[PDB]
Amino acid sequence: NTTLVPCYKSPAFVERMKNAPDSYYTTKPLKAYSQLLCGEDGLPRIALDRLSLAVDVAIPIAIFLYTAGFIGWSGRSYLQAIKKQDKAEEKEVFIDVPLFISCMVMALFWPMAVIKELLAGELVAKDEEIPISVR
Amino acid sequence: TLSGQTPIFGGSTGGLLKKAEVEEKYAITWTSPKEQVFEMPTGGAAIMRQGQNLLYLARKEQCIALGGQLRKFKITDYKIYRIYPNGETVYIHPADGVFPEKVNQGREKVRYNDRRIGQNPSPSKVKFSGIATYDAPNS
Amino acid sequence: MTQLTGDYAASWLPWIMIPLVFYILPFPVFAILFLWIQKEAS
Amino acid sequence: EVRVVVDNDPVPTSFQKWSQPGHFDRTLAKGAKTTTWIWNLHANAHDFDTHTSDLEDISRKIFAAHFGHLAVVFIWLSGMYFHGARFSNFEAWMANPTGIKPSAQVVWPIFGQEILNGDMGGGFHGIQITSGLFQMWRAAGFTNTFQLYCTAIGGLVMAALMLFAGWFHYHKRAPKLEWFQNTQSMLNHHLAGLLGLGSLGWTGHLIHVSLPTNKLLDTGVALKDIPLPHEFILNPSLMNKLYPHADWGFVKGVVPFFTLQWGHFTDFLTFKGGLNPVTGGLWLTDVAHHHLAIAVMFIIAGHMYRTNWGIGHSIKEMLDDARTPNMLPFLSFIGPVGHKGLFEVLTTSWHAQLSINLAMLGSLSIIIAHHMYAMPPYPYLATDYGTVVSLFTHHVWIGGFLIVGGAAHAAIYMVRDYDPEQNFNNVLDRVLRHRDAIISHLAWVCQFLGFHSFAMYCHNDTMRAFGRPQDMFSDTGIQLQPVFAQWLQHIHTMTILHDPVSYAFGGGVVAVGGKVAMMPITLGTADFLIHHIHAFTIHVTVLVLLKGVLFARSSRLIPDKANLGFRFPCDGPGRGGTCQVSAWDHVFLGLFWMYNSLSMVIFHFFWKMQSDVWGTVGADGVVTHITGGNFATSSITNNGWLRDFLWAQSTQVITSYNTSLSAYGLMFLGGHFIFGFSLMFLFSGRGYWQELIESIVWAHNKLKVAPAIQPRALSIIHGRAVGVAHYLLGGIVTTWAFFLARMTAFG
Amino acid sequence: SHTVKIYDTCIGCTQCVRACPTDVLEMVPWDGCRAGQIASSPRTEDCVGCKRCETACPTDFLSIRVYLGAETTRSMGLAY
Amino acid sequence: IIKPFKGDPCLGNLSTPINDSPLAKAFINNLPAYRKGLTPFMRGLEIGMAHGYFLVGPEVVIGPLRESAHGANLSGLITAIYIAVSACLGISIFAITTFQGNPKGSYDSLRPLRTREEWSQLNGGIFLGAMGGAIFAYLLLENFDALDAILRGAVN
Amino acid sequence: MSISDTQVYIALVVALVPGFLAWRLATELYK
Amino acid sequence: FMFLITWRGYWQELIETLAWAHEQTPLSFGYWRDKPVALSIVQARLVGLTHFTVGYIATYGAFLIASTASKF
Ligand code: CLA
Ligand code: CLA
Ligand code: CLA
Ligand SMILES: CC1=C(C/C=C(\C)CCC[C@H](C)CCC[C@H](C)CCCC(C)C)C(=O)c2ccccc2C1=O
Ligand code: SF4
Ligand code: SF4
Ligand SMILES: [Ca+2]
Repeated sequence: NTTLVPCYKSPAFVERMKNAPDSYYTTKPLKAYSQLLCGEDGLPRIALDRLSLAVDVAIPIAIFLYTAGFIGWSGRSYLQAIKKQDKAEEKEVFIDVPLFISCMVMALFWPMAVIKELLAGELVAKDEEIPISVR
Repeated sequence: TLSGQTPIFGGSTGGLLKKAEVEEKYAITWTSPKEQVFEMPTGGAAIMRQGQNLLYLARKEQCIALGGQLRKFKITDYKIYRIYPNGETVYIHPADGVFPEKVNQGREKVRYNDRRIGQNPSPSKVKFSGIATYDAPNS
Repeated sequence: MTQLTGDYAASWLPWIMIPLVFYILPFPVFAILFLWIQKEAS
Repeated sequence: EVRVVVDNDPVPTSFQKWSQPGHFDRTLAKGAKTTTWIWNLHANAHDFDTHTSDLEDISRKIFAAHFGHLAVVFIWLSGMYFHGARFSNFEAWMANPTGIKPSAQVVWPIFGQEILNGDMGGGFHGIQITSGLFQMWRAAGFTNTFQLYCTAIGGLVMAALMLFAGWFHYHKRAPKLEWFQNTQSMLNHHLAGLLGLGSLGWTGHLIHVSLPTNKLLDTGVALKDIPLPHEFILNPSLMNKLYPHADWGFVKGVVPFFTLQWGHFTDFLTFKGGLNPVTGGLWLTDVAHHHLAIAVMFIIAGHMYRTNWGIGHSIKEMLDDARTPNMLPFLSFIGPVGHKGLFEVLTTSWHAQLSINLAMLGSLSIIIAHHMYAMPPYPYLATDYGTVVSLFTHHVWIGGFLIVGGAAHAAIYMVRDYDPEQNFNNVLDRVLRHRDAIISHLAWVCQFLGFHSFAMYCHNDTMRAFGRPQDMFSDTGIQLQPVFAQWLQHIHTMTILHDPVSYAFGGGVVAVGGKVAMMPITLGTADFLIHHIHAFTIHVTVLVLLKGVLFARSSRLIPDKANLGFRFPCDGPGRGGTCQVSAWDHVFLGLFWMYNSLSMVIFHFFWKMQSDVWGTVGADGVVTHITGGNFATSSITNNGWLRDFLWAQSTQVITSYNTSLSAYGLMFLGGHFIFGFSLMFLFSGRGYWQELIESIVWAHNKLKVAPAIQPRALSIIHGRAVGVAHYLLGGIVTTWAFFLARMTAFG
Repeated sequence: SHTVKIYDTCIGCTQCVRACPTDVLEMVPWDGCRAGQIASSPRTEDCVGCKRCETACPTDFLSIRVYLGAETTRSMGLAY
Repeated sequence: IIKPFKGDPCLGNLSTPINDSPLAKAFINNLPAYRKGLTPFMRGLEIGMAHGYFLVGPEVVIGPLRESAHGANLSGLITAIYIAVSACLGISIFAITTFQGNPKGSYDSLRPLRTREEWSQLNGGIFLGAMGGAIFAYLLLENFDALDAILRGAVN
Repeated sequence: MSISDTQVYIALVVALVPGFLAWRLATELYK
Repeated sequence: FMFLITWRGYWQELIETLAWAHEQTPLSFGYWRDKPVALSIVQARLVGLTHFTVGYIATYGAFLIASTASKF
């Protein structure tokens, strides 16, 4: 809808493909930028449309936010593993890698494991068991 | 009053100033069974004598930093005075003869609140009043 | 020009008011403002 | 007796203590309660004087840690010779040392960073190095990259040799305390055996490798015709067309040295005293003669002190005889004790020795920087303008960090190793007994010079803005000439042997080809005013650091300061406030003042060289300098330093995008980050930050992801140490990226 | 002339009295501890304000405070 | 040798060759600030005249009026009027404000002017001193071309 | 057409009325 | 930055030294009515924020004025 013409018929992007070097950085990644929306200066913008970029914007969400909550869930399930062993003061410096990998492959299916603790009420700690200040 | 021989000190620069002549001046007095050398609180090093020693200092923190040094020379008999310029020597440390670390009787609970520290009143309790919130005569 | 003039009315008045309030009067003023800062109560 | 004593196997060799970090301090070995244990493990790992108490077990840790350090220099020294071997254009540079730029350290083809591989001349794509390694290997006689490669191999087997000798002298044969305490015998083998046999070994390399090779390289033998350096000793007829006044035989050519007919050596041991007008460096006959007079003077002076054969001097008797029955009568004020009890200071404590060895190695590295620009020692060094400035700027910064370290350990000595027993009324007691007269007159001459060097830059800045250029301290207005420094430039050119040593003083313009190597550096009012900026900033750097050495024991504020420690934040908010009263926080404040002092030394250098020394010579004789006489007229206002130096000479680092100087434009802007980032730690305090972790710890205790290593804000000392480690990092890398983008855009 | 108040969470470990550089605090007898002691501050005119008694108190949210008030010539440590 | 200050090792000074010499003690204790047997007006009259005389110096040769000759000596005198009015203002302001119950301590050397009638007399000396000296060095500078001649015999 | 020479002197005596009344307020607020 | 990087007890040991050299010198007839101390902790945070602010405004209020009234 906007003035973000695709880079196929943008009259300022074809000069970036006209005089350019070759090696690996300005030939194959430049013809892959051709299906991207670009303004009046030939630079590929990132707009948010309804359906033409519905999943084109949702791959950087769903790919990142899975392995954002994969680092976070394997770090949460490791700190909870070493506190039931009653040795958490010394297991945080010397990382017990047979358990941290065991708590990593338990976090590979973390979206269907967080909601098993939300409906069971075990994700959050209740407010009368958390240290606070004089308030 | 006070008396004693000064230690062998070759003069310093961190010693007394015009405050010691005009406002107040302190004097520590100990006795030594040895001709040993100690570090001055005014910078340097001095040799204390074998009789009664006497050293004029400028403020009370210099005497007890020196008094904490003589207690490592196993000399625990020092008396600290406070000399007003009219000549009035009061005797301030140790006041009762006993050191303030170990307990003696007859001493008073002075500046003592009979509450926990966390239950001091709010500063809006004492608004436009003379007292502060840590004086607070309730509990 | 090579001189500070004034086309405005009473152009002699910055000639005396700029030396007055900036280097002639303030050392009297800093004297009076020092005699009540360091004034003793009895 | 000066005998050797060792200890047979004092320390076991096992990985049992590698599994227990913090074993050296007793409070660190008991566990990691908070995250302050993380930082205290690295702030105390080399404090060997607090791990143990005895000097016999400390000094074995010192001796074995020098070996592991020497094995780290040899890794880096084998990385400079290996990068000149495999990843350089040392072949193309040695053939043509004018058109081809010195380069090592090529960049990998990933992430588009091969734009840093600019054209170095001759089809080589790399980064123009400014370290002077290429000009130094030519002076050593390197010709092919095989000789560089088997120097890098020979240093890796010298790193494993020095690393084996640190394991051997801590775990197998560790010496005893009376082996470390004969410092008279140590000075005999370091003067004569290390500095005397090192400059006797090197003058044997110069006349046998460097003097034949650099003679044939000036005739342009183009690296086929030149012989390998063993062919000047195996074939002694080859070094007879060169230097014919000698004989050059295995036994027949040495005998002029023993029969004292030293006129046979006068063609390759000269006293010319000038720059080689084909290369720009000093004559290598003049350098090879110089090391021979240094090796004689050091091997002689290594027989001064008395070891076990009776004869010699003893420092114990020379120090204890400087009392005051025997002095000059105008310096007879230093005590009837004198400095008895001072040989016991520099033998029974390593911090007393480190404070002299750092201030001497710091002041040596600035003397070195001032001599390698005025008397350039290497062939084609002086015309590589990116190398002249990056070797002055390097050794000034290196040699100014070590000065602040010489004043840090002169304050760790007072807090820890100072003894009023052995120092009664000696030359060190009498300094602490008047330390309010040292600091009163130092804090006046810092104040006298701040008005008479900086406020004369604010007088010129106001007269230039007023339109009164006849009222300011110019060469055209009120002249302030360096009368006593223009006179020493007159002395050092009227005492010439026949060639004018150091063209910086006067006479001659060395203009070896294309650019100009050395020119007279004349001194006007702009050089009077800037040498008092240096005199002002050195004195405040002294005043900050000397106040931390004298007032490390006690003060009038805190008279028991030596019991609180060397590295403590404060003594509470009493007495009005006593923050930064320690001796550590005068090293911390003297690091900013070292920075401000040395960044004006390298800015005085970088602008006086461009305007009054460097440039290009045409076909008539006039020189067009890089900025063109700009220092004389515009370096007297600090709007001129802002406009004509910082704004006008950063047009090469600002407009350095899309080009081969692209990383210098990023390090310039990455430098400004770390400076402004430093001000978070310097300006704020940890009670805001500890009270901010508590609201963030809550959001982890809520989601049950709280740690047991309890998150604490950094210490007061640790928050000040990371605010000066970033100021002195992002303030240096923004000057490194500006000195090098400006000069590697020219050459 | 600061204000050193002392609260009843004391345990009588005498650590604030050994840490005071100016002899402001001293131990008086009491009934609410095993040592039978509590600190008192009779020489609060000698309070230099440095809060070194506060770093030595081992009770959680410490039983002694220094309230920095109207500072004078001996509560600021001026030898001149 | 450096002994303690007047025999007291507890005092914060040293009896050094600069402050306790025979020479530099007989020079400092004979300067008009410390000379024995002077009224405080004659102290200030001699202190002032030595100061008005030199303070017209640094403005008639490197001042803003140095290019001329008759106007140069005016801007050097006008400087030393303003330096010595505002300094003799500051010591009437000093004696009003420090003599109120603490006469430099009623209980001592290097400051022997502790009375407020010995300081109001001093302020009258430094005013008339530093402006007799400022005029004597003004009349010797506007008459310099006539004083070069009588010190060279050019007046026969 | 700027203001006259007298209108400057008229303004200087009118502004003595909030110059003296500023002194009555600054001392009734008891400095 | 002097009031923000350097803190109070660097300067109290330095004013303690310049007040020594004033009492022990001749011909200096002044004497402080009230004793010179290094100014307090929460004061130099304000004294060093006043200069930070004024130097933020004198620099940008002279760049915004002079880079617009010259190149319009
Ligand atoms: C408060 C507003 C204000 C401000 C900022 C100024 C500013 C200035 N005036 Mg002024 N002036 C004012 C009001 C003001 N005027 C009014 C109302 C009158 C009519 C009486 C005048 C009449 C006047 C004359 C005749 C002259 C100036 C001049 C000047 C300039 C230099 C100052 C000086 O030497 O003269 C001294 C100032 C006065 C004699 C009068 C100022 C007092 C006014 C009435 C009130 C200001 C006090 C203020 C409220 C204090 C609060 C601030 C405090 C809390 C810090 C300066 C730019 C000089 C000039 O033209 O420069 C080229 C000049 O000679 N003014
Ligand atoms: C006074 C001593 C002295 C001086 C002036 C020089 C000078 C020089 N050396 Mg060197 N050298 C020396 C001692 C010295 N050396 C010693 C003792 C050794 C053995 C450890 C060496 C081993 C050596 C090697 C391997 C090489 C050189 C090279 C060079 C040239 C390079 C530039 C440079 O070093 O910066 C200038 C240096 C200084 C200004 C001082 C250096 C520090 C010395 C040790 C100070 C000694 C203290 C001295 C007694 C006190 C005098 C005060 C003075 C420092 C101001 C240059 C002409 C290079 C070369 O051959 O060029 C062609 C080279 O590759 N030297
Ligand atoms: C540009 C900012 C700046 C300025 C102006 C100063 C100024 C000063 N510093 Mg400082 N410092 C700074 C930044 C600055 N610093 C920073 C960023 C740090 C961070 C680490 C420090 C840390 C530091 C330390 C640790 C020390 C100083 C000291 C000093 C004093 C040096 C004595 C002197 O030079 O006399 C000359 C005065 C000047 C150079 C200031 C400029 C004078 C102007 C141009 C003249 C003013 C004209 C006129 C009088 C104005 C009056 C007009 C009227 C209307 C009011 C001096 C006042 C040292 C000291 O105490 O000295 C004894 C001291 O030890 N500084
Ligand atoms: C920001 C700031 C802090 C807070 C500083 C902190 C919290 C240090 C930040 C370092 C972080 C926490 C590094 C930790 C890295 C972790 C180990 C995670 C890495 C794990 C991966 C590598 C897997 C202070 O404590 C402080 C104290 C005094 C004056 C100023 C300041 C100050 O400015
Ligand atoms: S304040 Fe501290 S030292 Fe005093 S009684 Fe309480 S716990 Fe013990
Ligand atoms: S403030 Fe200082 S002197 Fe006062 S009670 Fe606390 S530690 Fe003692
Ligand atoms: Ca002029």
